[PDB]
Amino acid sequence: PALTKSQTDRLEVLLNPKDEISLNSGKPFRELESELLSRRKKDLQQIYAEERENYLGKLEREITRFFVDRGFLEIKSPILIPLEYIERMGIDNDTELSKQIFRVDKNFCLRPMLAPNLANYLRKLDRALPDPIKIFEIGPCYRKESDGKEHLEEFTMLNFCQMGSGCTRENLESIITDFLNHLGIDFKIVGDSCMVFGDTLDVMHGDLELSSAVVGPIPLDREWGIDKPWIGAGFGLERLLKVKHDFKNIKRAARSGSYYNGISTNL
Amino acid sequence: PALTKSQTDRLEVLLNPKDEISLNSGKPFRELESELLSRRKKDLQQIYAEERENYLGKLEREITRFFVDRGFLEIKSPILIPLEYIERMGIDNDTELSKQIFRVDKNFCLRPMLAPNLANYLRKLDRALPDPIKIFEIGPCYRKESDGKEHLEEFTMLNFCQMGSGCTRENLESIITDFLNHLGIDFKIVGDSCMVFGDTLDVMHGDLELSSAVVGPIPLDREWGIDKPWIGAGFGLERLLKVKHDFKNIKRAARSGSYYNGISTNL
Ligand SMILES: Nc1ncnc2c1ncn2[C@@H]1O[C@H](COP(=O)(O)OP(=O)(O)OP(=O)(O)O)[C@@H](O)[C@H]1O
Ligand SMILES: Nc1ncnc2c1ncn2[C@@H]1O[C@H](COP(=O)(O)OP(=O)(O)OP(=O)(O)O)[C@@H](O)[C@H]1O
Ligand SMILES: N[C@@H](CCCCNC(=O)OCc1ccccc1Br)C(=O)O
Ligand SMILES: N[C@@H](CCCCNC(=O)OCc1ccccc1Br)C(=O)O
Ligand SMILES: [Mg+2]
Ligand SMILES: [Mg+2]
Ligand SMILES: [Mg+2]
Ligand SMILES: [Mg+2]
Ligand SMILES: [Mg+2]
Ligand SMILES: [Mg+2]
Repeated sequence: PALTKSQTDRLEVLLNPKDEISLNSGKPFRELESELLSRRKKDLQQIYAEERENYLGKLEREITRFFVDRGFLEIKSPILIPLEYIERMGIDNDTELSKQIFRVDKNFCLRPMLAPNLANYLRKLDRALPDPIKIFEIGPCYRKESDGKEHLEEFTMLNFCQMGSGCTRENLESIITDFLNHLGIDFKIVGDSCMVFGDTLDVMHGDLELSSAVVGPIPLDREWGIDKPWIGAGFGLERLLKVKHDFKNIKRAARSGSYYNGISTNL
Repeated sequence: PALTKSQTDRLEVLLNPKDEISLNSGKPFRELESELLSRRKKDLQQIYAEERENYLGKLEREITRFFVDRGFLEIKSPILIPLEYIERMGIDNDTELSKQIFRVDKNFCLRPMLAPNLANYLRKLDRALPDPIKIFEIGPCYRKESDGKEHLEEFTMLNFCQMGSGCTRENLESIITDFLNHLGIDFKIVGDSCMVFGDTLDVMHGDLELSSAVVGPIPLDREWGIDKPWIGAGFGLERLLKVKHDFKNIKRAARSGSYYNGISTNL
C-alpha cells in the first residue's frame, strides 16, 4: 500500500514533532490517520482542561514582562498606517519590500514593520522623558510573501529600541543575549545588510533568522527627526515559537483557524 | 483675553480628567499651556519610572486572565480575513455595516468583528472538546466610522462565547455581571436589535454601549455550520477604558501616536 500525496499531506497536518511515526512503513492510511487523530484530540483536550493560553498570546505576555521589568515602555501603536510611511522609510517604489506591502484604500497600508511608529515615539518621548529613552512594541505586521516554511503574510513582531546614552553595539548584543537566554534559545550574530537600515546584526538560530538589529545613527534618521544615537532590534514571534516547539512549518505558530498551539483544528 | 478655537483645542489636548482648571478664567493661554505641559510631563515621567504598561495591553492581559481562569480557551485568529465572510455574515451589500468595511486587495478585508472566526472555531472545536465549548478572543477590529467621541476606526474587541449546555440568557447575563464586576464598571442591560444577529442584549453604562450580546440559536447559524445552542458577547476595550478613566474622547484610549495612556505625546 503506497500513500498518495493527498494522504501524506493529511498525515503531516496531524503529525506533531514529538511523535515518532513512520508514514510509509506499510501501515494503511486509515490506521495512521486514526492514530494521529486520537493523539491530537487528546492533546487539545489536555490544553482545554489545564492551560488554555494561546502560544502567541502567552509569548507576547512573557516578552512584555521581560522588557517592562528592564525599563522599557510598552507601546501599542496603529497597525493601519499612512502609505506615506513606506516611501519615507526608504522602501523605494521599485520592488523588493515595496511589492510586499498590503495597501488599504488609497492612502493607507498595513504596517510591514514596527519601526516607523517607534521612531515617532522615540522623537516625541525625548521631549519629556529622561535619557535614555527605552521603548518596545509587540504586534501584528503584514507582508506579501512567496510563502515558504519560514514566512507568514500575517506575523507578529517584537521591536525594542533605545535612544540616547548606552546605544552601543555591545549593549545591543547584551540585551539580545539576555532576551534569548531568557527564552532558552541558542543563537549567533552574523553581519547582513538591508535596504532600509544598511548594515544589520542578524540574530541566527542555525540558518533561521530570528532578528535583524541595527546600531544607529543612520542617514534615515533625519527624515524621522531622530538626532541622537539609538539601537534597536526586530524579532518574529512565530519564528521564536517555531524554534521553541520544533515545528517544521511556521504556519503551526501563526494566527490561524487551522492550528491551535500547533495542533490541527481539522479533527 | 479670549482664547481662540485653536488655543482651546490645544489646552483640551493637554487637559486630563483629574485636573480642575478653568480654561476661560482670564488667565492667558501661555500660562495655562505651560501649567498643563508641566503636569503632563510629570505624569509621563511617573509612568516611565514606575508602571510602564500600556493601558490597552494591560487591560487585554487582565481580561485574558479572567476568561482563561473561568474555563475559556484563548484564541488569536486572523485580522486580515476573506471578504467572503462579510456577505456570509448577513451584512447585506447595501450599506450600514457594509460601507464600513476596510477592503484589502480584491478578496480580503480587515475584520470588523471577531464573530466569524470564533464561529469557525466553535464548529471545529466541537469535534474534539467536551461540552460546553468556551472560547474568547481579544484583538484589533476595523470599521469606517463618522468618528465621534465613542468610535474609533481601529479598535480592540473582546468576544467571548459558549456553545452547548449552559447557553441561556441567565448564564450570559451572569458572565457579563461577573466580568464587569471584576472591572468595577456599573451597567444595565437594555434590549436592542442589529442586522447581523437580530435581538441583542446591549450592556449600557449610561448612554454608552459597552457590548452587544446574543442568545442563539439564530438563522445565521446554518451558514456557519453551528447546530447547537450558543451565547456570546462583544465588548470594546477602548470604551471600557473610557469609562474607567473618565476620558471625554475615546481617542485617549486608542492605539495612537498622539496619546500614551491618555497623556498627550505632543509635549
Ligand atoms: N513574512 C514574515 N513572517 C514571519 N516572520 C517575519 C517575516 N518577515 C520578517 N519576520 C521576522 O521579523 C524580523 C525582522 O524583520 P526583517 O525585515 O529583518 O525580516 P527579513 O530580513 O525580511 O527576514 P527574511 O530575510 O527571513 O525575509 C525577522 O528577523 C523575522 O524574525
Ligand atoms: N468603531 C468602534 N469603536 C470603538 N468600539 C466599537 C466600535 N464599534 C463597536 N465597538 C465596540 O464593540 C462592541 C460590539 O460591536 P457592535 O457591532 O455591537 O457595535 P455597534 O452596535 O455598531 O456599536 P455602536 O452602536 O456604538 O456603533 C460595541 O458594543 C462597542 O463596545
Ligand atoms: N529588525 C528591525 C530593526 C528596526 C530598528 C528600528 N527601530 C527604531 O527604534 O527606529 C529608529 C529609526 C530612527 C530614524 C529613522 C528611522 C528609524 Br526606523 C526591522 O528592520 O524591522
Ligand atoms: N457583540 C458581538 C456579538 C457576537 C456574538 C457571536 N459570537 C459567536 O460565538 O458566533 C456565533 C455564530 C454562530 C453562527 C453563525 C454566526 C455566528 Br457570528 C458582535 O455583534 O460583534
Ligand atoms: Mg523578508
Ligand atoms: Mg533577512
Ligand atoms: Mg532581517
Ligand atoms: Mg456601529
Ligand atoms: Mg449599537
Ligand atoms: Mg451593538
